[PDB]
Amino acid sequence: MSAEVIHQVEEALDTDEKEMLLFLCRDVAIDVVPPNVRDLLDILRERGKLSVGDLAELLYRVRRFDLLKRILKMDRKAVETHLLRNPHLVSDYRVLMAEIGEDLDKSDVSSLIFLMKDYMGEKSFLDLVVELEKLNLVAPDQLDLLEKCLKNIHRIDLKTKIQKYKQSVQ
Amino acid sequence: MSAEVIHQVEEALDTDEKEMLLFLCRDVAIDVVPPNVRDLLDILRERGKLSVGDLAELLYRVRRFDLLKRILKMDRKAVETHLLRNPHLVSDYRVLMAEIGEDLDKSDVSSLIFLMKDYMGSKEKSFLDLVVELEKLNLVAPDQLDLLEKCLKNIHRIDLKTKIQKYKQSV
Amino acid sequence: MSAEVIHQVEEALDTDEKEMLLFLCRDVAIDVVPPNVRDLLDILRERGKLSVGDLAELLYRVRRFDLLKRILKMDRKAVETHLLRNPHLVSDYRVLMAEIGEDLDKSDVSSLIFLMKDYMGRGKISKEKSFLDLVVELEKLNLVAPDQLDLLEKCLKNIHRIDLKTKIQKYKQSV
Amino acid sequence: SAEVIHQVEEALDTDEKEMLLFLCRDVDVVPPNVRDLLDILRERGKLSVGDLAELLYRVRRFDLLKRILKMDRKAVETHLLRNPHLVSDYRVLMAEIGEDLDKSDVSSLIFLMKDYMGRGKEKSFLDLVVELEKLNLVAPDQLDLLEKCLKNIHRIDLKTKIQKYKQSV
Amino acid sequence: DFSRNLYDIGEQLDSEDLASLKFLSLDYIPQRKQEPIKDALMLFQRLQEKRMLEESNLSFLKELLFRINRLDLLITYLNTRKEEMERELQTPGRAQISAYRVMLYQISEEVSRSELRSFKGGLQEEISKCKLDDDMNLLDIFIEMEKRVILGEGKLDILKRVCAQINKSLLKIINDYEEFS
Amino acid sequence: MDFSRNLYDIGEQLDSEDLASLKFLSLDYIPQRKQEPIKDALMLFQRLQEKRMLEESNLSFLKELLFRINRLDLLITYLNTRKEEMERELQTPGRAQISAYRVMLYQISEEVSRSELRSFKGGLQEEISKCKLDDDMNLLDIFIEMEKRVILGEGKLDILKRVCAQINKSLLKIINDYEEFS
Amino acid sequence: MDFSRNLYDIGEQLDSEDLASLKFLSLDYIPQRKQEPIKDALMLFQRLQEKRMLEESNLSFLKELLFRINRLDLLITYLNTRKEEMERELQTPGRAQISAYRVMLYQISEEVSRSELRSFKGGLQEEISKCKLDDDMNLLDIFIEMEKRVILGEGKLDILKRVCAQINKSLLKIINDYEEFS
Amino acid sequence: MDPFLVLLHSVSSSLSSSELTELKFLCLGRVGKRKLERVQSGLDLFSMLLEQNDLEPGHTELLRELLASLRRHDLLRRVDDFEA
Amino acid sequence: MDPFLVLLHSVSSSLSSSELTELKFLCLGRVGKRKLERVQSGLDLFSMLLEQNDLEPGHTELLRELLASLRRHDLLRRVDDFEA
Amino acid sequence: MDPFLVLLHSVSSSLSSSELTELKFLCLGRVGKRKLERVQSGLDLFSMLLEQNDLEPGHTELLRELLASLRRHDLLRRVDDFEA
Repeated sequence: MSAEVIHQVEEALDTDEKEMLLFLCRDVAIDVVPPNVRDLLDILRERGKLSVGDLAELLYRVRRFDLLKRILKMDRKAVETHLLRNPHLVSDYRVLMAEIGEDLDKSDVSSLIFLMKDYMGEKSFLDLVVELEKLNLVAPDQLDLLEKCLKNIHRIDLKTKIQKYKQSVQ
Repeated sequence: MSAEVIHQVEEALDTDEKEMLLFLCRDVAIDVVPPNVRDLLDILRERGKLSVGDLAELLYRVRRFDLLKRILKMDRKAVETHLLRNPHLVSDYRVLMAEIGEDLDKSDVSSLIFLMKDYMGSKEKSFLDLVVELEKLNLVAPDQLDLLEKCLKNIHRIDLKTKIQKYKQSV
Repeated sequence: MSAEVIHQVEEALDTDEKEMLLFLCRDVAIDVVPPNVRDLLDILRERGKLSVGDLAELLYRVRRFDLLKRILKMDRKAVETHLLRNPHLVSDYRVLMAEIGEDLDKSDVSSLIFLMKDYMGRGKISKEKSFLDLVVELEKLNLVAPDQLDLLEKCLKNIHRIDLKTKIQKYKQSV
Repeated sequence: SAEVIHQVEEALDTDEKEMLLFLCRDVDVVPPNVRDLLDILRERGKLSVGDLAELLYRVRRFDLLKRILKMDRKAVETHLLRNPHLVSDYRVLMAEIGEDLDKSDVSSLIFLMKDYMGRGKEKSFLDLVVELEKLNLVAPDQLDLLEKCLKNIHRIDLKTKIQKYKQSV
Repeated sequence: DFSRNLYDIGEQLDSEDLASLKFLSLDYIPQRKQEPIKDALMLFQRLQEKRMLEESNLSFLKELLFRINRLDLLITYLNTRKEEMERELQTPGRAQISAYRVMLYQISEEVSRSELRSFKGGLQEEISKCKLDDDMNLLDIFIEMEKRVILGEGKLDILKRVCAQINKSLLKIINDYEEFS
Repeated sequence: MDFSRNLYDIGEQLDSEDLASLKFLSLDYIPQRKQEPIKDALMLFQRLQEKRMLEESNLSFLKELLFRINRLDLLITYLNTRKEEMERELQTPGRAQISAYRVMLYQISEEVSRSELRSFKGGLQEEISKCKLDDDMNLLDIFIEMEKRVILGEGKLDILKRVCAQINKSLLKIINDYEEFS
Repeated sequence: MDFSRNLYDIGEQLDSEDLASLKFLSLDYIPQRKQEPIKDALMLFQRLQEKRMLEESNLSFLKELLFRINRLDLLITYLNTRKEEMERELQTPGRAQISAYRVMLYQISEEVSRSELRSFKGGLQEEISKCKLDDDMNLLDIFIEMEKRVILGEGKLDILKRVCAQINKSLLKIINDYEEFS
Repeated sequence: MDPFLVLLHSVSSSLSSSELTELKFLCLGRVGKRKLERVQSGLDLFSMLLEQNDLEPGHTELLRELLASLRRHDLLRRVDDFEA
Repeated sequence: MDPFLVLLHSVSSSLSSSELTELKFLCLGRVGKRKLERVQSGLDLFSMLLEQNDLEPGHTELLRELLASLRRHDLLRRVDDFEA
Repeated sequence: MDPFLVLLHSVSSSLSSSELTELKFLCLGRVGKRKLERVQSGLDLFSMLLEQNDLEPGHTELLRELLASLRRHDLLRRVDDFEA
């Protein structure tokens, strides 16, 4: 709504939170890719897509309820009801990717990198996902290359999440 | 009453106490998140909130009395009287959390995080980091202490529950 | 003199005596805290407070007389005369603390930290400690001082070790 | 055979790039990008598949030799005997020595060499040979200072390697 | 179909086996690149770099797994038997690992903790007190001896004398290795 | 009702020896690399939770594990299961998630005293010769070591029988009872 | 400072057997896992302090423990309590923080001879099945092992009655007195 | 106290095997059989009895009462001289 | 090679198990029970008593008093010959 | 020197545990208690003594009198024959 609110929001976040938000806003940033999160917020504001509900949605998707209550004077229930009523800006596929990436270990992601380096030509799971998307191998409609890869590393728990998402969308 | 005592304070304190100092000063600097201690002290000095009494109180909270006797040339009784008369900067909540985190050994924080994994998402993860993370989700606040008290009571640590209840009785 | 002798001394000391040397050198270099022996020796050399006599005195205090002959080509008589004719590099309080800490085994530091659990923290002493670390912790809390030793003497008497109490009495009578 | 340079350089590592730059230091501002070397060698006419193969064999990346240049170790070894003058053997010896020191050894070496060197800092062994060359004391003919400093940290096999190289030429 | 098998093989190697393989691969892996290695996957990738371990060529990994006396991985994943491995290693032209490393590793196996302390207590003249540390493994002592060119292929006098001072059994291994060589 | 609280209470009743026994029994479903840093029951419970073998809805594996180490107290204090129910459940084929080989080896380990242990260790030198002669090696560790060198396996039980017949006879009875299945 | 000195001096006068008896008497208030590292009375005192049952102004549990193991000189020397003063306090209901079951088991343990211990092992070996045939284990370990396998429960006492009747008679007298108490 | 301990040692030094067995049978009521099982000398029995506070330096009537069963008046006179 | 230390060693080398048990009981007043539990030879007991400063080379009345109870005249003779 | 070191190792390799703790007590004054606490073998104690250069090939009388106090004349004879 105002420049100082978004400036405070950008100042109060963390580098990992900034990177996660930048990845999560990839779908809406197809036309222009802001290198900085402040640039992304400015672009969203200039296009009118940065609203109170939208900002609440992004802040809720990064689990920062303290900033939600301290700035927007809103709680979890209100933003959840807004999500239920108002349409979601970002597809739940990105939310699933972020949730999966939040749980993998550094050794696990290194093993995943070693396994998947055959197809492709330090790196976090989000970097691997975006690089794979650049190579057009995993898409919001195809997830076998991820389900099988996750099952191969003996982390069968996230296969349940992937299949639950796949069943839910259809 | 100069600008070089700050550098000596930075030099003397090790990183283990510097983390506790950062946590204690976290609440007052509600809009800035400095990575180091020197920049935080500079920010406090520029804001004008930092003073000789404030620095003495901060160094007394960290329990480094030799610095008070050496740099500020002040005793513990004088600073205690100053605290009794001059209202304190850091709230009792932060020092209570620091005291709670001091007595929890490495074998209990793992049990606590295993218990609390259902509410959130031998690696060195101190209790201060865990309480900061819990504060991020708006679960532990100076008004809401039910979760921490219940968790401490459920892992066979009752004196800390007594401390929490005493703090609640104080207010 | 050069850095080669400092390196040779550094590589000839095990991890046990490194802590002893660090505790002994706290008085001389109090502005900053060095992590390892090499950094401490480099700082004292750069500041000019380190010389052949200082290193000889430190090696005499750490009770490693063989290294004096092997490296510095000096005997115990030379360092004794140097100490006699020159001011002490380390206060006698530090060497007294080191002497006390030499005679306390692992079965007594537990008793000490149990008796003095009220003054200091509980999670700090969970990790394996030695008497030197306990002295450092007490000195941080301004409980033990070069001119104040009643509490430590009483604590040593409580664990039924009369000889160390007599040693404290002797040192206090000396000053 | 012209745009494969990007493919070759994209499959390398940071320390590998540093070693490559040290090797190419024999041939001005140091170009972080290999394209300057490409242009210089193409203008000189020295650029060839054989030179790139020899460089890759020196940096021990045989997988890229087979994948990109479609050649094995035997082919590049045979081509080496044709004219092994792309890089001086002094550089090869220095790189081989630098590949045999861990973090503790390089830290001890820099601490020892700080005696008469100005306070310039985290760096590797290959980042100190350049400093000594700037001071111009490690000559390809005389290496007395390097051997004296290396003997103090108790590494005698490398001293024997230095002696063998010196007596060979 | 191939990388998954390598990952499976690398998921059943503990720290001790990793250290043993790291020591066994000293000639083909320089010391500097060895420090970052913290798991079997990194070592496998590094060996893949030097083109001595590919999908088609698996001899080096086979004999490396056979050397540390772990035949379970040989029979289960790599699908080979002990007898044919012995027959292949009998040929002098198919042993990538030199007999020096094998002999030193066997000596390391044959030494218990008390004999390890006996070794550590009889070489103060050679190795610095700092480098001993009273917790280093025997292989670290051997590589430290190799660094100071005290224990070479042609220089086995000090090892032989410390063996004769400590244990008679190790002398049997040393002298049969010498007789074979 | 708190699943995590129940798991923590179950894990607080297990000492180092029972932890080692639990680690050995479930060796099939967790590789040795992931099994090195396990120092308390909480880490093992988390590792089992990763592979979808232990959760709030499905407890069919924890009950079996607690039954096999004869810790029947926890089966009734926390999980509220009597011995007869577990016996009937294990009697029905297809619900035994642990092969009879591991439980047979564990029973042989339990049925050996200290003198029998040292006699077994001394007699083991016939075939595998000797790796290191420290007596600190428990029977489970020795069994794992022998399994690594394909000395002892599912179809290879001759060495175990040969060594056991020199010491006791009830072990032969256990081995024959196991062989009766085949 | 006085309280810490008193606790340390009390702990300095307890040998290994008394430490084992104290450890057994307080299984309810100390979990199995936290009890293994205990090697001296000081760690037990610290653990009791953590549970907030042994405080500067709350010394009832220490008096009860020192009275149960029949050490009265320590009671009169430091805590300044006589036998009758503690007996009157313990007689009234509601102030007993130790279950009558545990004290009954300990009283049975004190009144068993070595030959009676061997016969006790022989009598009930049908259930343990030679797992604990070693004769170096005292009666308390046997009782703990029987408690693990839900044989000797609070409401399940038939095995104990049968074995004690087979061995002697006074043990049955103590068991009957305990039953009459309930 | 030191005189009490030295007196107790002196009186325990003159005991015999039959006297020890008789004293054990007499004192079987106080303590359990296990506590009285491995005792091999009167000194060990006195050390055991010092725990139950029944034998104290202030009052030693139980000691003389126990010794009276052995018809050893010399020990009674010795302890009487001690307590004097 | 202190004369007092070697004398204490020689004295402790000539004791027996029963004498050691009697000495352990005798010194129960000063040394605690837990410390006395782990002793196995008189050398350890003498070393432990050296801490409380009651037994020192300057004054050796405690050793003479202890040896008087054991009625070992040879060891007392050695003790008094050491002083001269 | 190396012959001195091998002689020291050989003489340390033939000491019993009782003789080991006997030697540990016998050198109480020279070496602090903490260092003696972690000594497990005679060779380690010999190295600890050599650290203070009181024991060396140039002056080995201390080891001679130590072995004499140990009542092991064979080891003393071997040590005397070493320099011959």
